[PDB]
Amino acid sequence: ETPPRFTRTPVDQTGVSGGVASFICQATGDPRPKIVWNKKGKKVSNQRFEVIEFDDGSGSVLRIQPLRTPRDEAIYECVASNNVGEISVSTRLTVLREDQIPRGFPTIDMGPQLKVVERTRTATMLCAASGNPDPEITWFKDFLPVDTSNNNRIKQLRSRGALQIEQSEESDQGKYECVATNSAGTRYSAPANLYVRELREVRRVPPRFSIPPTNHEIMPGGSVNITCVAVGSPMPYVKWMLGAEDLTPEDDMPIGRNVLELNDVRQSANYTCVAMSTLGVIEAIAQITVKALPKPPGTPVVTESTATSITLTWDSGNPEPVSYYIIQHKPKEIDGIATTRYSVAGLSPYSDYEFRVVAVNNIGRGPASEPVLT
Amino acid sequence: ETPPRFTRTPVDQTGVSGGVASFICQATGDPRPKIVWNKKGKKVSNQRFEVIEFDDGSGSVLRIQPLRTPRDEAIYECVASNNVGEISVSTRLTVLREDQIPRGFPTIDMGPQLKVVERTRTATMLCAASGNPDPEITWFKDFLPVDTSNNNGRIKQLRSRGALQIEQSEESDQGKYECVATNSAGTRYSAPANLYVRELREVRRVPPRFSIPPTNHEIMPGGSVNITCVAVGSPMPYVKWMLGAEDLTPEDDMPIGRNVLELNDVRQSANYTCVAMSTLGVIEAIAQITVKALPKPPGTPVVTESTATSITLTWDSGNPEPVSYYIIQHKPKNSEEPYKEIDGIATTRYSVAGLSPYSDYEFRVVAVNNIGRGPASEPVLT
Amino acid sequence: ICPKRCVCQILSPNLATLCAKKGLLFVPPNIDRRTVELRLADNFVTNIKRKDFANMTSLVDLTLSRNTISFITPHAFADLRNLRALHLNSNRLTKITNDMFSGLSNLHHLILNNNQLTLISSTAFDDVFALEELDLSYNNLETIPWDAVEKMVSLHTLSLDHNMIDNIPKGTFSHLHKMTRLDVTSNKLQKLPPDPLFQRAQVTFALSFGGNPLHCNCELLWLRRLSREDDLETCASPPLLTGRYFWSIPEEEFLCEPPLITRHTHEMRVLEGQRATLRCKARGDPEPAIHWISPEGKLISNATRSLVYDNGTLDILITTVKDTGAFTCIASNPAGEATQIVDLH
Amino acid sequence: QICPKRCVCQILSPNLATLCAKKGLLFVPPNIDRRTVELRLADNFVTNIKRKDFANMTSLVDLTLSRNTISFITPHAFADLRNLRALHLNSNRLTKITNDMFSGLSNLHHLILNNNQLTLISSTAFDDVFALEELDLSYNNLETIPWDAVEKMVSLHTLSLDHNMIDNIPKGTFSHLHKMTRLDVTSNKLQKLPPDPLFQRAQVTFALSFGGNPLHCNCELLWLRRLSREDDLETCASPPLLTGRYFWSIPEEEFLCEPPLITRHTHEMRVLEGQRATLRCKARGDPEPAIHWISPEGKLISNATRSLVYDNGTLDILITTVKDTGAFTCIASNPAGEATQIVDLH
Ligand SMILES: *[C@@H]1O[C@H](CO)[C@@H](O[C@@H]2O[C@H](CO)[C@@H](O[C@@H]3O[C@H](CO)[C@@H](O)[C@H](O)[C@H]3NC(C)=O)[C@H](O)[C@H]2NC(C)=O)[C@H](O)[C@H]1NC(C)=O
Ligand SMILES: *[C@@H]1O[C@H](CO)[C@@H](O[C@@H]2O[C@H](CO)[C@@H](O)[C@H](O)[C@H]2NC(C)=O)[C@H](O)[C@H]1NC(C)=O
Ligand SMILES: *[C@@H]1O[C@H](CO)[C@@H](O[C@@H]2O[C@H](CO)[C@@H](O)[C@H](O)[C@H]2NC(C)=O)[C@H](O)[C@H]1NC(C)=O
Ligand SMILES: *[C@@H]1O[C@H](CO)[C@@H](O[C@@H]2O[C@H](CO)[C@@H](O)[C@H](O)[C@H]2NC(C)=O)[C@H](O)[C@H]1NC(C)=O
Ligand SMILES: *[C@@H]1O[C@H](CO)[C@@H](O[C@@H]2O[C@H](CO)[C@@H](O)[C@H](O)[C@H]2NC(C)=O)[C@H](O)[C@H]1NC(C)=O
Ligand SMILES: *[C@@H]1O[C@H](CO)[C@@H](O[C@@H]2O[C@H](CO)[C@@H](O)[C@H](O)[C@H]2NC(C)=O)[C@H](O)[C@H]1NC(C)=O
Ligand SMILES: *[C@@H]1O[C@H](CO)[C@@H](O)[C@H](O)[C@H]1NC(C)=O
Ligand SMILES: *[C@@H]1O[C@H](CO)[C@@H](O)[C@H](O)[C@H]1NC(C)=O
Ligand SMILES: *[C@@H]1O[C@H](CO)[C@@H](O)[C@H](O)[C@H]1NC(C)=O
Ligand SMILES: *[C@@H]1O[C@H](CO)[C@@H](O)[C@H](O)[C@H]1NC(C)=O
Repeated sequence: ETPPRFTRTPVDQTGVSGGVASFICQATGDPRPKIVWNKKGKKVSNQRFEVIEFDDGSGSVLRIQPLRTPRDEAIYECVASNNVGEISVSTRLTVLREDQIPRGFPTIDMGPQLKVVERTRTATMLCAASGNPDPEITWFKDFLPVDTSNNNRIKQLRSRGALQIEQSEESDQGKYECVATNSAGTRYSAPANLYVRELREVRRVPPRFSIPPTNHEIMPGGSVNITCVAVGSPMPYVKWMLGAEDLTPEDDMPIGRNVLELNDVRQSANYTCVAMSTLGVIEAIAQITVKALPKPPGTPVVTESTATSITLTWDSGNPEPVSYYIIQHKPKEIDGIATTRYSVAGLSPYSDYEFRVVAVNNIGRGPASEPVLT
Repeated sequence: ETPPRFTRTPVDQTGVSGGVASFICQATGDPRPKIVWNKKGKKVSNQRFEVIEFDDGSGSVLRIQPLRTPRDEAIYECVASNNVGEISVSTRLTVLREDQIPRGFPTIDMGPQLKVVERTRTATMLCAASGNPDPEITWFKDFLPVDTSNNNGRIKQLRSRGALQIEQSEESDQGKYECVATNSAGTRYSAPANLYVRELREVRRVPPRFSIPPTNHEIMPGGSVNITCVAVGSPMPYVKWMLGAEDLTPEDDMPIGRNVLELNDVRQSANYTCVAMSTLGVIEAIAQITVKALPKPPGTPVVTESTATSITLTWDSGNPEPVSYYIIQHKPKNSEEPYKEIDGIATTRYSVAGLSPYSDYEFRVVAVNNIGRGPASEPVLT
Repeated sequence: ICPKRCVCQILSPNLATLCAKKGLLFVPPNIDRRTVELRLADNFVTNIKRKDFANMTSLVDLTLSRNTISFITPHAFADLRNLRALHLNSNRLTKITNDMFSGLSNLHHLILNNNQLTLISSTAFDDVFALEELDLSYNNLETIPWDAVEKMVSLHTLSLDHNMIDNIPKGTFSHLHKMTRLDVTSNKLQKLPPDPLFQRAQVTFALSFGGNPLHCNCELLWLRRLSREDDLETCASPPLLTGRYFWSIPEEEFLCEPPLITRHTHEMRVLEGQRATLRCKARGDPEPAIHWISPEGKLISNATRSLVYDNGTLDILITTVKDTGAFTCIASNPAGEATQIVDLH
Repeated sequence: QICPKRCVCQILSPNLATLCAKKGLLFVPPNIDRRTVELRLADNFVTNIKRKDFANMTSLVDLTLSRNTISFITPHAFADLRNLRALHLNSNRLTKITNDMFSGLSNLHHLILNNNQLTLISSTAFDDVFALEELDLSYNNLETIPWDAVEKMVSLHTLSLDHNMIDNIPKGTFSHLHKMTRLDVTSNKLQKLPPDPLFQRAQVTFALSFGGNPLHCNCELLWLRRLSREDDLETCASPPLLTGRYFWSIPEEEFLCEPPLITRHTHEMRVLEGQRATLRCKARGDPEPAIHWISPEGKLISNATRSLVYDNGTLDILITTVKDTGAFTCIASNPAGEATQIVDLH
């Protein structure tokens, strides 16, 4: 047999009233040291004081909740005793009131929120703190300290002292508390239950345009509904952009189907349809071009002229291709001229005529050009 | 025996739909004529039609309520028949719809409201009408016409408002009184009004009388005062307040028996009138509210005692209100310089010492009260 | 045919859909339109839409009792041509607009008890004029469209067990001979109009008017002479009778007061066409009725050329050159007719 | 010794009780013995109370104003009721609960306000009845209550909210309230429910009812699903895929939550030299993510000077300083996800 030896002794912690304070104590020996907590040589009795036995059975944790002052301001001792021997160590407890909080006391900037992760997945309990000096972060699962000494599953992150739990399991379910501590004192955070569920097995498929944005051609100041549909699991958030600017406030974003309702289109421009999920970002372009009225063609010039016929030639006078032209003539309009040249026949000998040319496209009929005498 | 003779035949009246129409018919004879109403030679059957037997039993009244059109537009006949004979007369009823009302149709400007009068007292059912021509007023108690033929003494119709003055009310007067207007255009009924007769209430009728009259007061400028006025008697009078021309209290909020006027910021002295009024006359009362002002100049100071270096002054208060202290102004005879004042004189006499040999002085006396300091009185030489 | 969690049974000759106590949050999407009875009682529906009861023509009885309904889409109760009974008791309804019950001719039973009704728009009942029962108890109502109620001849039961009703017209309950029960307990009624139906409540008709701030004057003497059973009624005014039971007070103590004119205009000089305002007011129990007279007639009410009644003030707008004569102010009352005169020039 | 007319007040050792139930009263009896201990004004028709009514009633331990037409209560009218233990204000027309009402009721153990029209309850109105045992606020129009005052009620065991329109409920509650034995929150507008060891004790001591609520059946309610309670006809409202089906008819594997995704963030921004710099960062998911920001090293303040925070997902530093350039990163907290993106400023 061997008399008990303290491998780690409890330290003097300064907690705040209305909060929680926990003390750790564990030792080794043969047989295993049965640890009992005492106050002024008296075992704890009050309901607010609770002792939690370790999984090893080689130690115990005394949790005090809630903290009060100066009702709980006293000195406590940890007694590890077995058949061969008995040892004990004392520690001081300081409980500061809410109006006694010093300037620079640990403050929970961000406490752990409720989280749920499936089996064999990464869990990340978050926490943050501030004060003078910078407090370090310790975690408490099920009123017990988490063993994050060295890189063994459960690791504390180097500086944001989160609790990255890789390869989650059944035993990981419990109440996770966050604790900040410096030279000023110790502050606990709000509890957060962690639950682990079975594997869901969902097919993860990147975003894909089911119905791509079709091109369109609209008259000046013409409203138009362009539609864009994307599918996949998970469903992507479809939006619209003018390259630099966006239309939707991103607060109300539809799933799978987005219909952009445009209005008063004055100038041709490209609209971008973007769908985005957790599996990447895809893009698509919708063509909105404005078709306008034809400009007046070039002034018709009499290239050939006979007794009963006069030939007209002219320039298109348009950047866009022209379907056909309409020749006006009088001392009556000639429709259906697919070329830029036409011979007006059936005229009187020795007679002066006036000729105009009009361009017509898919939109409609443009203005008449400047006339020509002959 | 004697064959029946019509004492009163029904007339053609033009009523409106949704209203009420009543027909009268009574005759005499031996034996008493039993009157039956008929339509197209058929006795009335519908629930809306009801026949009311007269107190005499010599007649009957056919009341139709409510009126509809053209369901009731038809000709009706009144048959008075007994053992000796049988007689009958016909009359037409016209029921105009709401969209057929002509311009100048009888209109109830004011219908009879519910009234309650004690026994052996005057009852007055009121009614008014208008139209072209001017319609006359007929009353209907308990679905029966009211006998207002001549000035008997019991029930009289008023004429210069065709009211129903019922003097010396009794048990039989209890019932439903309806008002009816009728001209050449048609006939319109008014809203019913139940009349109830109770026992005589032996109450002592005593004119208004001030229990606690408004007491006089004297308040400092810009102050406040609670003036109270209480009147008693049966019936209790409504007490208000007036400043002669203007009234203070709203005519919606007038207290009974006791009125307390709460004044504030009293700027000028004035009389306020307290008026209490019941059904037995109007009484009045005056509350004296006077503002205390600066003191009047005291009596001219008279040299009672005089030495080489001291002069004693005596004077009258010259004030109805008590004076706190006095201030003696003093200067040489021909001194054209501002006066010198001696403050803190609690009495009406003070000896000014420290004077020059062979020198005439001038002395003035000023009164000071709680308000402030008044003017200076006429001086005295020596 | 019938939605999930709902037990809709088919019995000759009418189809009934039962969905009581099912924890429903909104109306079931696929209810058979040719249903006849529909129980959605004891659920938790927040609001109704038009698509809910759109084509339910064969519906004769709808039950929406004990829910959390706070708003109903206008014209949602439309097309319910054969609906006879409607149960909307125990909910959170606030207003009654005309668009609600429009087109419900065959409705015989209308139940709105245990709600938070504040206002009921006029003509909202001008389609349910042929109902037999109207329950408006346990609400915050003060006035209802009485005009629509008078056109309900087939009415026999009107429930107003708990409201804040100011007063009630006198011309009502005239053609409503079928009335067999009327409860007006726990309201703010000052007086009650005399009606032959109330005379039939002596020992067929059963009325309850307890828990009301009664103004025990001679205007309620008719009800006192009526020897009904004591239903714990209590008077509120006059102060001399305040507190004592309505039935513990002798008939001789129910007194009224003759009017008295407090103040009137002495003389008036209203040249230049200016507005001529005359003032005359009287007090009494109950409040007198002020009327004005011409030399021999009375003028028009609330119309051109005349201002009348309340305020007790004649305003002739822009007066004419010649309106001088003899004008007299009066005050109507169940026991008195006091009056005084005033001249104008 | 003195009891008002129409009232039957009996004298028993050592406390005087005045009974005035069903008397058709229109207002409070004017001359009630102030040394009374029990007072029943139930089933009457009182509209409003005045200070003079319950002024000197110190010995009063039980007051009953059940089933009336009460619409207004005088401020400081329930004062001087130092020994009042039970208060019944059920079935009335109360609209608001001001602090002046229940001020000075330390010994009050039973407070009943069911079947009313309560719209608003002012804060600190319950900061005197902190030692009560029962609070009935069922059948009302309430949406929020002063929870902070409720947490200070350790001796609470019964809280009734059978029919309301309550929006949500804090997570820190029911911590010190170990005495809780019954809690009913039926027929409300609750989206979710916080996990508490008292709810774990409701399996087959504690009895809770949460039916008739627009439940948001996600992974945030999985703990209640694992809880094998009896079916009380509970029904889900969202997600739309689960809308309509019973809470207990849905397998545990179908209560899913969604990891956040940042939709849009500012690519670059040039607001040096102290001009106003507005930053944009937003993410969506089920449930709604929690957006936090970091400086090059550390996180900033909430709702205070030098920082704008939380909702909108927008950093506004008011009038920025000359040198605030560095590496800034946006995050999104979630029960199942921790998405993040980065943004630089110069
Ligand atoms: C909006 O969408 C349009 C696609 O439908 C794009 O239209 C393109 O504009 C380009 C000029 O900016 C043209 O590129 C030219 O193409 C010719 C051969 O066709 C080359 O020789 C030129 O080098 C090349 N010039 C440039 C500057 O790239 C395209 O011809 C034209 N394509 C079509 C189908 O019309 C627009 O680019 C696009 N606008 C924006 C801002 O994205
Ligand atoms: C986009 O599509 C909608 C219908 O899908 C169009 O609907 C118009 O607006 C309302 C519908 O809320 C209807 O009452 C109108 O009759 C519709 N007008 C037309 C011309 O259809 C809408 O026009 C389209 N929007 C744009 C900008 O084109
Ligand atoms: C208030 O009432 C008194 C009493 O009449 C008034 O005193 C009279 O005033 C007139 C002149 O104003 C004198 O001629 C009388 O001799 C006074 N009579 C008495 C008995 O004193 C007083 O003037 C009134 N004050 C006001 C402001 O009206
Ligand atoms: C109620 O029934 C009518 C027809 O029985 C429905 O009206 C039809 O609705 C569909 C589209 O939903 C149209 O294709 C038909 O042309 C409509 N027919 C007529 C005559 O209008 C009506 O939709 C139903 N009510 C509701 C709310 O769906
Ligand atoms: C502090 O942050 C909170 C949001 O968490 C804001 O509190 C809101 O304040 C209004 C009253 O002004 C309440 O009606 C809201 O219910 C509160 N919202 C929440 C979620 O509690 C508050 O606006 C912020 N204050 C400042 C200066 O930013
Ligand atoms: C949330 O969003 C809007 C802008 O999208 C904010 O509106 C700004 O409010 C501040 C004042 O607090 C103004 O200086 C800005 O000019 C407003 N911005 C715009 C574009 O108008 C709104 O205040 C934000 N609310 C919160 C709580 O952040
Ligand atoms: C006089 O009126 C004032 C009004 O504030 C009141 O405070 C005071 O009690 C009254 N005094 C008497 C004797 O009525
Ligand atoms: C008459 O007019 C006033 C407003 O001008 C109105 O408030 C009142 O209700 C009307 N009274 C009658 C009897 O028409
Ligand atoms: C009614 O009386 C009030 C007095 O407060 C007055 O202001 C109002 O002008 C009067 N109404 C009319 C139409 O004269
Ligand atoms: C209450 O008690 C006090 C004794 O301090 C007394 O002065 C006061 O008149 C009492 N009020 C009532 C309404 O009894």
